[PDB]
Amino acid sequence: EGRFQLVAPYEPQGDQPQAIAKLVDGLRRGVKHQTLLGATGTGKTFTISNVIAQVNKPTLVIAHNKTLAGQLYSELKEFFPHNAVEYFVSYYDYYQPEAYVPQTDTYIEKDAKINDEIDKLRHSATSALFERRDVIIVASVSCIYGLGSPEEYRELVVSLRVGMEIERNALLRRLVDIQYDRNDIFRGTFRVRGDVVEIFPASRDEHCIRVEFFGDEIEAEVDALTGKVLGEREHVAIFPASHFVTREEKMRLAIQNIEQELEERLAELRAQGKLLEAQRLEQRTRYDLEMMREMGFCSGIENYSRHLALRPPGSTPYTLLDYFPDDFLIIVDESHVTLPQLRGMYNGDRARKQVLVDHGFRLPSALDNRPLTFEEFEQKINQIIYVSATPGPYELEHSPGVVEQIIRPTGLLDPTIDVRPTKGQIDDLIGEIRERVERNERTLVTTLTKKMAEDLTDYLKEAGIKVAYLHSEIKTLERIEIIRDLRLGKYDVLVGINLLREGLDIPEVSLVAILDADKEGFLRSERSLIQTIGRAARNANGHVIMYADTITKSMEIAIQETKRRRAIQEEYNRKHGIVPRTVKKEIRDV
Ligand SMILES: [Zn+2]
Ligand SMILES: [Zn+2]
Repeated sequence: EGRFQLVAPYEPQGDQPQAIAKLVDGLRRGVKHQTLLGATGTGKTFTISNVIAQVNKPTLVIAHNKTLAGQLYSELKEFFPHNAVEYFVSYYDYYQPEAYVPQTDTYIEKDAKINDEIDKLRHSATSALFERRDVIIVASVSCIYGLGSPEEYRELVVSLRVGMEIERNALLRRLVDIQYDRNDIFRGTFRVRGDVVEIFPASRDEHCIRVEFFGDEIEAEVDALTGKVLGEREHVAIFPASHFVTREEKMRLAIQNIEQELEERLAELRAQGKLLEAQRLEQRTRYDLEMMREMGFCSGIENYSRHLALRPPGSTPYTLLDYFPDDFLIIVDESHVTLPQLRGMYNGDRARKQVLVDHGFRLPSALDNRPLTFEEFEQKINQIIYVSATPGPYELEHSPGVVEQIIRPTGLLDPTIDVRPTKGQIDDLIGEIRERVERNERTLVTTLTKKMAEDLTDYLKEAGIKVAYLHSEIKTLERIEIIRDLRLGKYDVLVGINLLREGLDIPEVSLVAILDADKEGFLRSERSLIQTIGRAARNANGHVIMYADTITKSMEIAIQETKRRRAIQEEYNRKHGIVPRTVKKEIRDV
């Protein structure tokens, strides 16, 4: 199995073709790193898919938060309905990352809830990498996290076929060995028939937990359901219901080794400190040890992963990247944000666990169960393509120039930008807002301080304007509920501190004021300004007013870059006879 087949109603237009073709040629010529400098509004995902389709490579796509990853998932499901599209997120984006606050002497327990749906896809994702080569997995930063090993997974595989002879209680045990998927209560699970022709309905095998259930009748298996049969199979392969499954024999040795260190660190801890002496871990360690030799698992098994794997201390973890074939493709979405996040994962994780080993709530060995360092992420890269409108320094330095893709299909342009003085900035901006109102268009205003905004908001009302808010964290449900309100005429202007807040792309917005354009801050950086300038590119009369006293380096670059893109798009609309017009959108609701 190995054929990618991209299904789109439309076709590569604007400047995708050169971008696709160029990226594709860089893959084949063997370039390690490439960058897709693409403006929002162009068909960024479609372009990436086309690349994928053309090279026929199993690929991982890295989003930097639960939502974007989800968005690429559905989108990429659509582009590839007849292929292996997977979702690999985790519980890293929620639940207490078990740590300890010394000063406040207040312990936090790993308190999480396995959202079963995820687990399904994790497992279907981890399985598919062994069935077909036509696989695409969307994932968060989690993909660089400590997972089980890959071979001791492909190795713990229960291969079922017709003609082969296996007890009705042999396969039953080869099954419990792998932390049993559908071998328990709710019912006899897979118990029925028996003999040299049994029932065995291997149902909840998480890598298909959306009612699939494989039923095999002594080498004579066929897919089924919660109702009845469907699609007859000759060969089926079951995957370990867990990512961290260890063979009894290795577990017996790991248990010893844990002990040789739960002990020998007590000797080193005894001599040095007097933190409960050293001891105090005994309650959960020995508790966990007993829970391991009396049952394959235990509380937070993850913490023993290096031991269970039987590898040397300091060893580099096993991760989703290691489940992939030797020559996969990685695509980093919003790479100017995703990469920095990725690289800061280890420090943060080590910090929060160094402490846990200090109040002896975990042993040193627990430090070996962590995310990858950036250097280790690099060493595991075969070939990557970074996607971003404003690529970071790592992407630009490691890739040979950039592959551009700035032409949107409606020919909408990057806005014009005016930079004006701060003296009179408020009455000046009001004039410009009133006009937008008359023309039936909305403004978006950004300030640096959360109190200069409050100030401005109230000022605008005093001018008789339908102003938006001031509060940064106004939930997520009342947020989507104010945007909608703004793109309907409820309000005309909208004041926020951070306009990079996902969900502000609004075709009715024609003006964007930036109030302390030349002030230091993350949100006034070169990349941040360009990203903000882009909130006025969704409209044919898009304009940007920057209020400032000076032209910073950040402002220069941003202004020069927008200009360069606008000229280019304008010439393209000229050579092709396109007249810029605003993409309409449906005003839905909640
Ligand atoms: Zn053309
Ligand atoms: Zn380098």
